[PDB]
Amino acid sequence: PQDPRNLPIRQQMEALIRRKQAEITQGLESIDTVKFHADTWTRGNDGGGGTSMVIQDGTTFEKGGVNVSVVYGQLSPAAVSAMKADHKNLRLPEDPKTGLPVTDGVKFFACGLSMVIHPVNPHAPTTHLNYRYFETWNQDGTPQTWWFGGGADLTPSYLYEEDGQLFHQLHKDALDKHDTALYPRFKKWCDEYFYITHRKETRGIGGIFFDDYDERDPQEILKMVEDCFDAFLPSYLTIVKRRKDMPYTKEEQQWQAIRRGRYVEFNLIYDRGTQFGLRTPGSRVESILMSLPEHASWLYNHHPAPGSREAKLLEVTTKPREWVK
Amino acid sequence: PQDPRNLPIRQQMEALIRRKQAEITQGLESIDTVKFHADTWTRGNDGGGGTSMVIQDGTTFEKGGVNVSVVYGQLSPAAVSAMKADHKNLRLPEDPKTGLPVTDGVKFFACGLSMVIHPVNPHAPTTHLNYRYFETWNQDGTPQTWWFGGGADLTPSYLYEEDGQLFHQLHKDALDKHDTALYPRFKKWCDEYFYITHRKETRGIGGIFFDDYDERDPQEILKMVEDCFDAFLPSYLTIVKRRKDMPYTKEEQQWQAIRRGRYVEFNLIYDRGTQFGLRTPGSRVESILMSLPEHASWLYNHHPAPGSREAKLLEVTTKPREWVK
Repeated sequence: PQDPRNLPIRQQMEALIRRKQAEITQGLESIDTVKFHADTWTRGNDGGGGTSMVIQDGTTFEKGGVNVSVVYGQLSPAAVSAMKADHKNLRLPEDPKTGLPVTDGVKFFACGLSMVIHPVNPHAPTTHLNYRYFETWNQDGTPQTWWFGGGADLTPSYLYEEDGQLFHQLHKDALDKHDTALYPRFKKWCDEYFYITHRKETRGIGGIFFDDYDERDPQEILKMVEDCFDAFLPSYLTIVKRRKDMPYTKEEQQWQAIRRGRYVEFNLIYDRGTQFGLRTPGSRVESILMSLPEHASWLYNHHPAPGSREAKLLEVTTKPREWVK
Repeated sequence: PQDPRNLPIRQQMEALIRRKQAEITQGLESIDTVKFHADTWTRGNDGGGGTSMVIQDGTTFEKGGVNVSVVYGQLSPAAVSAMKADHKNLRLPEDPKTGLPVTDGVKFFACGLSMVIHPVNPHAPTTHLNYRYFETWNQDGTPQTWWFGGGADLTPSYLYEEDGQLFHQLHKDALDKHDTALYPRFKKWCDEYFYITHRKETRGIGGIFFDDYDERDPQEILKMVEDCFDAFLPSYLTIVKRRKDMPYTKEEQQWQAIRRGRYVEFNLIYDRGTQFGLRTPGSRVESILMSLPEHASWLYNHHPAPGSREAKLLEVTTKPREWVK
């Protein structure tokens, strides 16, 4: 096989996320002493499958996954209906006297990579990344509606200003190759999505985040997604390499653990992907909860000292600041 | 002071839970070496406020709280309709035509004690207790709609049949003094309420649970609540005394942590009183989340070995059993 671009967007996206899963896990393994372990599943011809890749109890990474998922399926105008509050262009209304509720169940294809990495060392940050694509099918399997979602974000317990700069800079650089407008909008969006309402703070220092993105020609968005993937390793590996061998106190371990409880609170209360996954009888519960860290802690009425490093993180989570340029 | 039985139910309930908060904390202190600390806040001329007694880093209890909350306020249909699901006599019907809906507001009072205790030792179980009262008001301040809710339940990581039997038995004995139908009914309800749907198991081995209970004269229900309260120290102190000094391993502590992860999943995804609290304005988040343990863990695809003591717990959380004479 030769001549890519010829190929259907759905198949182009699948191949990209499968290559990046391999490239990213290889990158991460290169700075640890343990391997990611693959497990594969199916719902054959019926509706797809995936490949989960998990690292545990490393010298560098305590727990992480890099999962790829592919879904061929049916979508009721009942459930279709609900996912319009978030997605413009989607169709089948059940109308005030028109619409087109062809009942039935419109076909859909979805695929994505979702990754969460949690280091051992308090000074080395948690990160998360997702790039995905979705489409409906016109009786003849071609894309009716479609969009991309994704982004990457960084979750320090100890704020290192260089690390936040590098991470946000390289994702800005990636999006600036396609449109200078996106970084500011997607950075903002990411400040907003990861807000833990009841804690009045974000879980970390954000990054970029977007969804329902269909504004340009899908072939162009694919290159955007690729360049965004390639912002990850050069920032994240660099960051981990310089934090992973810093010394840590039991108090710094405690603070990380507190910040890991915040992460859990976000993922179990606010995360849309998660809620949906856990609902849905027969879902892959272990896979959807691989985002949770190996350890977390909750302390009653805990408040860091003014001017402490722990309070310095809080300044930026309660009040989101700019990271570069 | 006058005959307390002559006071409004709201006042008698407030008094009972404030007494029980003191009696229960003193009881738990009697088998630790560390003290609970008290914090008390007020809602001024809105009424009332609350009192949390919390323990951290005891020799017997790693984390625990015994909390009392008294609220006076106005229900806007933001709940009078959104509470109706769980409350069958509630009352401000915005009618298809006739029945008198408000606009306007209904005044209410609510008060309750809520406690969660998490022992250091893997062999000593976590426990939870709550007794509460709610009423809307007539224009003259007398109760219109009212109910009690509560119960108590036990959450072992290592199953000891006799602990289950004593905990269930003393609570059955309490309820039997008032009515022998209530324990089967409330025992079953507890089996159902603490089911972690996505994990296909309950968090522990249950106990008793009720809500919306208004089936008798509230004065007799007050006395039922008191006897139920009184089932707690005689079961739980006896249980903890014979578990707290049991030897334990790292691996037993890991299982405890895994079970505590299940506890968190329940409290943050399924628990109604937690959801309510994180969503209500001027809610004391730290009070609401004090139920979460100091430490929890999540392991990917963890399954105890066939025949292990860990698997024996799972027998009983995946399929409830009976515990009583």
